[PDB]
Amino acid sequence: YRPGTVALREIRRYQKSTELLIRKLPFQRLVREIAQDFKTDLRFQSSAVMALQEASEAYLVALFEDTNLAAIHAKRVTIMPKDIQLARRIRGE
Amino acid sequence: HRYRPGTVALREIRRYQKSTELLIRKLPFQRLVREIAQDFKTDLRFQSSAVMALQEASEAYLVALFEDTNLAAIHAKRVTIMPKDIQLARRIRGE
Amino acid sequence: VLRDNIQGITKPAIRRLARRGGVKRISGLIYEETRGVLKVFLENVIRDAVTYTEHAKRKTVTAMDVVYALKRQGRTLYGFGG
Amino acid sequence: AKRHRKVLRDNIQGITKPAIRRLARRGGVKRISGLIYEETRGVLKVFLENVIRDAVTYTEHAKRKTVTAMDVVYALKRQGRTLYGFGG
Amino acid sequence: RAKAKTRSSRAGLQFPVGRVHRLLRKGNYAERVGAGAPVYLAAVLEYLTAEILELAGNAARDNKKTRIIPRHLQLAVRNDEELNKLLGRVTIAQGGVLPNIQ
Amino acid sequence: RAKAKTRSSRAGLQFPVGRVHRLLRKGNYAERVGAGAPVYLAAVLEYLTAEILELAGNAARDNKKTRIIPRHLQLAVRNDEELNKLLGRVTIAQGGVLPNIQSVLLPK
Amino acid sequence: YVKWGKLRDYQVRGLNWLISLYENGINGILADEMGLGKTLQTISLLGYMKHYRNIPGPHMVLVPKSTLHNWMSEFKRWVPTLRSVCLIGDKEQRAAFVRDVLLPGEWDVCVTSYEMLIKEKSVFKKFNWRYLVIDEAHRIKNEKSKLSEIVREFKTTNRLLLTGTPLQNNLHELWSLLNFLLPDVFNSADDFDSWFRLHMVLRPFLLRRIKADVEKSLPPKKEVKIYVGLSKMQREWYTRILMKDIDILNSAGKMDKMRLLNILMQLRKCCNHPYLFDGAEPGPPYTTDMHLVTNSGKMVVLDKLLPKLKEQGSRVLIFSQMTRVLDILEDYCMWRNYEYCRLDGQTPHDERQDSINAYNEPNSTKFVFMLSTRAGGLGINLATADVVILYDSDWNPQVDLQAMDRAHRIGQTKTVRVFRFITDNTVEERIVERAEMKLRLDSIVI
Amino acid sequence: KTRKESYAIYVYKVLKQVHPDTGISSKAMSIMNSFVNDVFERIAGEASRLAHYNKRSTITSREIQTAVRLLLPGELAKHAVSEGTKAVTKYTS
Amino acid sequence: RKTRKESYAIYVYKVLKQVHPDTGISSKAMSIMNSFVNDVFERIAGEASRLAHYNKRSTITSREIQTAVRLLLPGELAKHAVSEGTKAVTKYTSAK
DNA sequence: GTATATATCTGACACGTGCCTGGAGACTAGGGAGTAATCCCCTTGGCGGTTAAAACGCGGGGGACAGCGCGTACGTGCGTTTAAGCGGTGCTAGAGCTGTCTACGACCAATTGAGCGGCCTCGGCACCGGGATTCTCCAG
DNA sequence: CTGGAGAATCCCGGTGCCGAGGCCGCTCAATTGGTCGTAGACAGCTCTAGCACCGCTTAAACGCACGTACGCGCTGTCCCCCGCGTTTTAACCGCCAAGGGGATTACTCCCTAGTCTCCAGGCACGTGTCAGATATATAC
Ligand SMILES: Nc1ncnc2c1ncn2[C@@H]1O[C@H](COP(=O)(O)OP(=O)(O)O)[C@@H](O)[C@H]1O
Ligand SMILES: [Mg+2]
Repeated sequence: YRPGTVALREIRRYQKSTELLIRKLPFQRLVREIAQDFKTDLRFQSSAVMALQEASEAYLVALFEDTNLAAIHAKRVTIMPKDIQLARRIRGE
Repeated sequence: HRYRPGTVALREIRRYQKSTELLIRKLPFQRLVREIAQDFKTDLRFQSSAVMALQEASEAYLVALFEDTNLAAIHAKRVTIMPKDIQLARRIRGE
Repeated sequence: VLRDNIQGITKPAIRRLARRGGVKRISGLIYEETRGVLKVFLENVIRDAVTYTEHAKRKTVTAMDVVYALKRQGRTLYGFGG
Repeated sequence: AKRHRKVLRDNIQGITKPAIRRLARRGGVKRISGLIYEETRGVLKVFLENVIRDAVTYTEHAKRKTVTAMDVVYALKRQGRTLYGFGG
Repeated sequence: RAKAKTRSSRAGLQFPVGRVHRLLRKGNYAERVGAGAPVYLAAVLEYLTAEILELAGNAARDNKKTRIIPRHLQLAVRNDEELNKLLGRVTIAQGGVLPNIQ
Repeated sequence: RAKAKTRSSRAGLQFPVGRVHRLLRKGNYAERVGAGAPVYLAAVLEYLTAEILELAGNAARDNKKTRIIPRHLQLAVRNDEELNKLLGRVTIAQGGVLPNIQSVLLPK
Repeated sequence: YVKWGKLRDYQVRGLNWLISLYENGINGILADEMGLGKTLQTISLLGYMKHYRNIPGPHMVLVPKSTLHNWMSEFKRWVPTLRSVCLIGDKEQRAAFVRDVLLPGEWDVCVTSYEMLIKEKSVFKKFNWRYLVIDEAHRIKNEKSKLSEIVREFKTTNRLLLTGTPLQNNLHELWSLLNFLLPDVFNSADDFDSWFRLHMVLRPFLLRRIKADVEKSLPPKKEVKIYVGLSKMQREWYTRILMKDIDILNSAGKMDKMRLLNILMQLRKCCNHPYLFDGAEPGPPYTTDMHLVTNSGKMVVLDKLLPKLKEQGSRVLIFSQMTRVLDILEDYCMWRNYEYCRLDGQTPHDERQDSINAYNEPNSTKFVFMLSTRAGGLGINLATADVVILYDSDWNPQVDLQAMDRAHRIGQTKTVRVFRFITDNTVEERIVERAEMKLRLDSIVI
Repeated sequence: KTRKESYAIYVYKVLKQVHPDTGISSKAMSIMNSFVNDVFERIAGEASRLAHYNKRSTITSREIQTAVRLLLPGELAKHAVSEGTKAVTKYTS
Repeated sequence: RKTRKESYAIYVYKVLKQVHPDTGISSKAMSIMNSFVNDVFERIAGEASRLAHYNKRSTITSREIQTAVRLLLPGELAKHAVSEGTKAVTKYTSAK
């Protein structure tokens, strides 16, 4: 298939599905490291890490929409680090 | 004599970025506010400071939107603001 | 009944607001676009400011009615008795 | 050596490039630059720091050692990130 | 004493007037609560409940399902211009993204 | 009856402890309110007040003027990262914009 | 019918008990001491049915993954007449065996690991089975384990469990095994319990026979305990673990702090070796050849291998409960240049049997075997060796007894020596004490 | 040994008036309980503030009507006010 | 007849004179300081109220205010503030 | 002519059971609330005056924008190695409940001083009109 | 490249002014004291679920190489702002009038909270069958 033919096919699949896209063990290990710096030896509910993963993946998907409109405004189809930075600046964060 | 295109634009930026005056003229804005109010209720009267509170809030909003709009045009490698730059800024803000 | 005063927001006054915002050069169609943006903002603030006055059973819009309307929309304003 | 066949990455690296590409595909991104994987990790880490710090403040106030689902939901709500489904 | 009738039955509503009154009395909103305040509020919450479930049930039907699931709810909220303004800052779990490619 | 000593004098504060307690009691924040709560809150309100007025006073002396005015307050809040994070959604009346041009726009 | 060798008298006696149960309509569990040749007795049972009662219906043998090549060999050698088929493989290979072998009905015995069953329970459910024999039946001691249920579903005329260790933890477990066999005779756990009487309930359905009475010729085993003291790196680490101030962070950051939610585990990883804990090993280069022996008290005492390699060829085993320990032992052995072998649960099936055999050869160069108690301490047979060192101790005492019996089995003619590294004044002492308390209830009943 | 109140039975009684044939999942019913809790807290927060600004001790239906008008978008507000006023008239009869 | 209106102005002045003795403040800058004190009072009191409801307690206390301050204020401002408030309660409880 | 479409199990929903604690009855309590009426702050247009601001027009050079060519980087799929994911097993940290007992806060009445508005005025600094560099630009 | 001219704010010193700090008087909320009753700290107990090892299987990610979509530097292009001056209109300032309606206080009497008592909606509980989630054989 040509460059970008499979890229559109993936966009359609993932937009239809409602599943979590990051792996669960690799993400749980990151939540627990960040926390140890605030307080030590905490334990965690199994549902609390899933609330963090849902909230994280919702935040990143929404930021990738604003990044793609800031890329198309500059007449490109490729997203770049500067487009993420303009989106985060206009949102005030 | 003649200064060059854009030289007086810089003096105007500096002069208005030093002062704290209101820039829109007061009486014309008072007529605009009242006209809008008739769509919601007839024969409203108004405190004089309620119109000044509306003007202070309105000029603060427009100045801040023009800053976000300017960033977008520089991002697109231009120096002139365009209607699509106001539309991008409002859309990314969530308005 | 008042006629259209949105043309009373002049081209020179919109340009001074763009200058305080750091804008060096401006396209001609910004003015028509800016007047609609201002009108939509004022319609949202005045609508709520009047809902408050009506609840209070008063005919006069007060500075506090405006300050409460702005506070709801995430636009705190210091200076007017807040 | 047998003592050392396995080697460990940092925990940020667990968010893999394949994992970021799918998120951008759900967001409707067609082509993506190479430097975005480094940039995206930096951005998520700042998001997790701000949510977790508060979720732990709530836990300490309640005098508990376990972070609950409600501690996370209240922290997201206080920042304008309301979440439905996990109670409250 | 006479046999009990629920205040929701008197108002002609399915949501609970009694629970709503207790919630308001114990939530520290005002030092007093009126008698019509719980009835007006229960009517509004049931109306808003019905507006979402009507759109969600249509989305389940177009998808050939009998059972409403979290995806159907997202589709309903995000395709309605008033519900998406009411709910513009909430995240629904297991709620997908409306399909859109520029 | 012994001679009265206002609660702010007992805690060593300039802001009013007694008024803060009334405002909390009548403001629908809780069924009850403890006696150490108005003392803690009055101390924090006075610290945050002194934090602003210190930098405002310095902005007034930098402008060579003896009275603080509403612009001096804007120049203080905006030039400090934490006060600008605390007051990030606030408009101050008669407050100018900090002086600033993007370097792309300056002459060669 | 048996061909390769005659049976021992006890083994003949066993089949008589077994065949009575089929006639009786009861099922039961045979429980000779471990390594007494139960496998052969079962192969004979499946051949009685083909030769005398003429039932060739499909039967099932569930065996641990390690024992799959032994199970197969045994059937062929002793009773070549029965035909057998065995399942193991990836998804593709598994399907082909179903399509070209299992479904054509050209076989009378299926033998498969407990794992390949859960993976393909359906094809198994279709058939109707005559006998279901499960070797090593402690895998279904919990009433609710996934496998315990799937096993119960399949249709079956008669059932036999073979377990060396009837008792593992508490009576509820015994009820669980009794239910799968005689659901009618044991409707509920509560009933079995409370009513409790030793031997009376057990006699009809259980047959136990200890090696000492049946095989007098066997040399009796030696029990020894080596208490040890901690090295110095260990004394520091052990202390800092308890104090929760290990600090230690690879990526600078002022050393951060380690997370120690579960403390008993951390202290045990160090009582074995401090090298396990990251950053304790000295330096980026590593490769110091002698620091290992001296940095761990249990490894200092392991210099005993050198006397034994020279002290004739009394071969030794060094079992363990953690993989990392086994790693060290492998790099150390390489420095001394001894001859060694190692199994693990990570290793592939084909390799396992090879390494049981090279070592079991009559005159092999190999001297030490390193084997994880879970993966290799159940069901394999390794009789050539004569000494046992257990690097670590286990909570359940039966996990330990079994690893000790890999060597002591029929064919052993030299005393089996047992030696356990324990640390004298630490929580390791508690773990050992605890395992002993559980055995007391069992007491090796006759 | 501890009960947990929720709106679930009320959401189901309304569901069957709107769509007699359909059912609903447990995940979806948990989102529906969260919606009712969020909307309740919004309307009661504006009512409370309104009373305070006007110096009143009581929350009445007139404050809840105004809170609904401040919170809901225009087409929902006009219908929600119609449903509230119909209920209060019927209740008073 | 004409009713009184309360404000923070006399405390704001007394704190200015402690910080910069010779300086003053115009009436508009006073209106802005009076607005600031009321905004920050309402933010702290709203967070302190919720935290008690979450944990099912009916009393607001210095501990709930301390947590509210750590949630609302930026990082360094929070540290100094917390010290000022705990100092004031230590002095007050020595003299109640 | 092959991928649904026939075909087949199975945890999740939906039923009803038993159970128990918030909703509902029906009076007394005493304040908030509503409505009358009064007063006089502050609002709405009157005019004229006359500065400053907005408006118009249009010379001229800045930036917006299309196109070309160039070149390295992102996407593709291969085989490969990796460890997510799932079962099993051990254990005991610490959420949760109930129980008991006593420091705390709200309340009352009474009391008297910080803080309110009113009336005041000499000094901060807006404003005008004098000269100072010093921004920028252009034709030598 | 750069001297020169000539419009830009920029200091400087005088002139007047109603803003800000002072005080007065006296108002009405903070103070103290005593009392009441119940929020919440303590200890104890139970037992759910969180944390640590292994084992098992095979989706998944790893790195490799291949090749061409599209990133982005120059150029030419010729339109639309900028800035100037002009004329023009409507802003500002001040002055003075009528009367809407914010505000006060006063009166009266409907409203809701309180208490105790009571019995039916709603809680969790344990089954069951089906909606869906793929298995099972067809079918053309
Ligand atoms: N009758 C016999 N004659 C010779 N060797 C035997 C006999 N019975 C058993 N063995 C050998 O002794 C060992 C018994 O171990 P195994 O069959 O695995 O019994 P278990 O299952 O009880 O461990 C086997 O290796 C087998 O080769
Ligand atoms: Mg065996």
